[PDB]
Amino acid sequence: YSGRDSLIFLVDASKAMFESQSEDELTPFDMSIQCIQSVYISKIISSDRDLLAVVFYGTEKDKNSVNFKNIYVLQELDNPGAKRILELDQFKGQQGQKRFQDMMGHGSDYSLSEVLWVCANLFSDVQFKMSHKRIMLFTNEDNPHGNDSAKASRARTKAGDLRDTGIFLDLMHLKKPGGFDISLFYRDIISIAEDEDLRVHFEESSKLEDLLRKVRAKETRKRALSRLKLKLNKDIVISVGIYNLVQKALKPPPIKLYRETNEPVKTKTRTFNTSTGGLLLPSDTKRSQIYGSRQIILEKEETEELKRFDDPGLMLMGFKPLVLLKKHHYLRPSLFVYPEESLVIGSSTLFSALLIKCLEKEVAALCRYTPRRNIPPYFVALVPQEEELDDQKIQVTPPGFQLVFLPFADDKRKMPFTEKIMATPEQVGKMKAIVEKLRFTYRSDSFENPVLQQHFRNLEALALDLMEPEQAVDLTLPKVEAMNKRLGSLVDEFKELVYPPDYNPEG
Amino acid sequence: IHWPCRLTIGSNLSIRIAAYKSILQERVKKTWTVVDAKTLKKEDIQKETVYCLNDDDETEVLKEDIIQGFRYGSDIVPFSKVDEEQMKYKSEGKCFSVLGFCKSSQVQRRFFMGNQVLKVFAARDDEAAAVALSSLIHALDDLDMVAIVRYAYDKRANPQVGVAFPHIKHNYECLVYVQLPFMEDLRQYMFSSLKNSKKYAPTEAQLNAVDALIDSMSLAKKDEKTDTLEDLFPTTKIPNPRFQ
Amino acid sequence: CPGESLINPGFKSKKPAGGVDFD
Amino acid sequence: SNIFEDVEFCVMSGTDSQPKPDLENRIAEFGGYIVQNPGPDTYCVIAGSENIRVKNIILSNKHDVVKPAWLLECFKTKSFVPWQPRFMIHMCPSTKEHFAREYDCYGDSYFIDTDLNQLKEVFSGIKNSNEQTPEEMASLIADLEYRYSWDCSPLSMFRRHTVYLDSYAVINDLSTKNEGTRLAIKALELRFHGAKVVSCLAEGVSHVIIGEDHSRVADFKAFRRTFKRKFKILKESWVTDSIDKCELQEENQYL
DNA sequence: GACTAGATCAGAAGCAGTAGAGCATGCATAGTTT
DNA sequence: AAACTATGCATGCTCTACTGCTTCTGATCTAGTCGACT
Repeated sequence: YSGRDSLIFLVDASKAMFESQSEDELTPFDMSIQCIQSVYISKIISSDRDLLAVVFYGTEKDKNSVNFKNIYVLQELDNPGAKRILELDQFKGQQGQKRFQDMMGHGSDYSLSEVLWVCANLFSDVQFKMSHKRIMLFTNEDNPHGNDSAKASRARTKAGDLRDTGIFLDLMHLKKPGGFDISLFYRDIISIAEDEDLRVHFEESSKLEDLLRKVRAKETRKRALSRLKLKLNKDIVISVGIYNLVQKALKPPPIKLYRETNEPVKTKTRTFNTSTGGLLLPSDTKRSQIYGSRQIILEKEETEELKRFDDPGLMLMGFKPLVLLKKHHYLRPSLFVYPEESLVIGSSTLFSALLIKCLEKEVAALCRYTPRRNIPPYFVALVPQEEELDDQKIQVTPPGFQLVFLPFADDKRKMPFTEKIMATPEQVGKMKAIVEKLRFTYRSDSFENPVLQQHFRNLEALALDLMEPEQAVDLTLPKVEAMNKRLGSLVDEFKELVYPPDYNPEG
Repeated sequence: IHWPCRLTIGSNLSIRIAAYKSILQERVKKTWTVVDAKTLKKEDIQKETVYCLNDDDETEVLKEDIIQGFRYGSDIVPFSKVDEEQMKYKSEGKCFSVLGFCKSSQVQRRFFMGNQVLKVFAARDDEAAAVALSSLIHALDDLDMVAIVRYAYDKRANPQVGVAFPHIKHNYECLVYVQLPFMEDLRQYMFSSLKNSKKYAPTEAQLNAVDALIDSMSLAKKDEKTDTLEDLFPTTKIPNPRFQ
Repeated sequence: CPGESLINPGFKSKKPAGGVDFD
Repeated sequence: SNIFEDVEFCVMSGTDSQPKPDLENRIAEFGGYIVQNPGPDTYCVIAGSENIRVKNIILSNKHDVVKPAWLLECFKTKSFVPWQPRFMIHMCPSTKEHFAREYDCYGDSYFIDTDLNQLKEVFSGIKNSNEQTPEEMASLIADLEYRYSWDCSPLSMFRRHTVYLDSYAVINDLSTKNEGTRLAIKALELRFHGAKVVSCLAEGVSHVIIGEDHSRVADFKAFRRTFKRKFKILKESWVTDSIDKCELQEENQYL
């Protein structure tokens, strides 16, 4: 998967789309606008390098390269930004609907062939490589052309041509007074006709709920940190790739701006002599360190050369039982090692054999690891990792090796000596009861970083000039009320059984 | 440095605890100092940073006329530092709370994050706290479960969600705390399956050769008299070659 | 390929974080 | 036409009929420095909407926020108009000290007179408060009406004349309400005109009104004997004549 | 020949991640002076 | 015995540099059309 994903939001501008079934309900047009805005915000937060477009059909005015009738391309394929969101915001309400009607109009005819032609033309203009081509149809008219059959045939032919080109088509059908029926006309235009998507739907599509669900977490495409060589010995070498399945998420780096006109500035660092005033490059100056009441002077090149031990890669040392590995010896986040057949042919077979035998014998490969040049070596353990799938066969644990760093003698710290006091069985039983009362299931994606979420919310509020920032609920805060209700009296019994009458833990 | 805090389970149970850092990546105590080649003095070298605009004159601007900004899509949104502090996420610092308890199986080592391991003992010169912590540790070990907890070093430190699991030895017992990942940190990468590959399937002879290699290169000796494993190559007892 | 993220093709959709839900 | 001379202005107005670019261009052609963010040198920030940025500036007491109307007025008169709380959204401590001298805490001054519109603006800022109780508000209103020769109003012409109506068959009984046609609306009109109507006959009563039912005259004449102060019995022509003439009529002709 | 327009390769830019140094802030711990 | 100051540690933010992977752009090249000549 290489390139960018392009999406086009086709929104019908027919009269039937501007009628609300109930007074306290959202019109289909407003729902489509809200979905587009949500997708825009999600793309800005997650993938800012993607391309989006917004096109309307069935209007009175037109704006397109080919100069068709009743097709107004509101926004062409361009990276998302706050300006487009603000522009779309002027159609959200009823006054926005009036503004949209005045600007473009509604109630005119249209031909789906022209719409698809305009979409294809928009796709062709983009110069960047596009991994995905996608179009979404926000409409509530299952029979766009019932009076004319030639128009339907032309639309079918254009949809087929687009499908052959490699353009995905999706139908976000909206509520209809009568009921949407895909079988009428949209069975062929839509790229994939699901078996369940054949009955008459009396409610908006379920995909709108997914679209409205804002995702405020960055998405990174698969990439290899390094492509190194595993050396069983001097003459047996295979090629492996290293990946970081877990990586800390950081706020985007701040940028320095000028106060007067918000124009970015450039920061430069320089070093000058005090007694002469001249400028010194980072080669005239030396390095120093005061040991034993004396000064030791080393050049920069020598200082860098102090760290040269061995060439980059992994060197095999032996195999160790997994029992000897310790959980509390954590030093650094682990990495993932996978075969890489491009550099060396035959690496995959040996890697698979090693993984199978390591799983069978429950052993881990001890290795010496050197990520880059002029970096001191470390001792790592490659633990086999089998392929684990979930109920729906979606892979949850890939096959390969888990690279875990092992601490040196300097990475451990001595602990103060503390006398051991053992609790009586009754206290342990009461604590067991409390623990059982406070039991819950844990998942790796059950928590979110409050700082990053609040930062994203504040940034969006500032960019869109919203009245107040949206407040993010913190799921990491203990539920004091629920815990108190569940525990009941157990806390009092434990405190009576473990603490003297006058202890005052807080004090 | 001894770090005092209170392990809280709800709003009525609290145990005074002291936390230390057990495992961390050691660094050099002293750093190289830049000196002048001729006089060999640090007083003759001065480093300073300046800011200038992207103009032919490259006019300089003082630090009082410099604002912060961020990238929101295709445009830059100003965000002054004072406004950022006004809108920053505020939390009560120095918290050690028990979010819940979960089976040790659910928490896997491959998900461990952070750059340190914390060892939590009872407060010094405190018997009731020691009894409470021992009860908690023994209950967790007997039930084979760990505690998902929220940890914050201080007011300025960002909150973290981590796992505390018991550590019992013949002479001392304590809790071991290691950070856990957030939803953002997780990465979803898809890799092909090697078991069901018709092109990389090992043969019987290849598997036998790999088995022989694994058996011959064993780094542990199994003494049958004591039925014990002895490590022929202890990595944890090797000084770092960098400092040497 | 059920569960694929509509917003981001090629990435598996992630369920909303539920925090702690006692049994 | 350069009224301004080396003055820094920051503009952040959002939804307005005079968007930012026109104001920025006008300021630029008026010899006025324009900046996108505030700083120690700027002496005012203009914003016609209550967006997040103005809220942040308000929470930081280091700058002054002014409505766009101030600059429009400045353009209109081609002269520097002194500031006012009317053209303001927030004040830094220095401006609070300055305006606290000749401008009261609300939007009113004690050095310059005021008109109807200005007083309406002052009253708009004031918010409703409920620290008072009916009787004490009535007493304070009466004292105010007496203080400044303020008893000449037509709608307050019955402020000091409390009237009790004989619309109940049994006195001091709320369950004996009658269905009087003229009496009920006459009492309602009396109350609407400023008179005080009490359903319970207490010592505070001052005047008594009895309809065309003369059977109750003896009861009232007996009750008033025990009362420390004796009320007066009047007929319906008195109230009608008083309303028609807009001035109180002598009870001697209607006793 | 010459032009124009298609398709192929290699270097530079962007980006991600790591390491080193400095700063600031906060806090704790221990030595010296009165 | 109490207050001030030297020393150290833990953490967040920022400049600066360096290495590696991926994508975009400038540069190096064959087919179609018109024209020149003989």
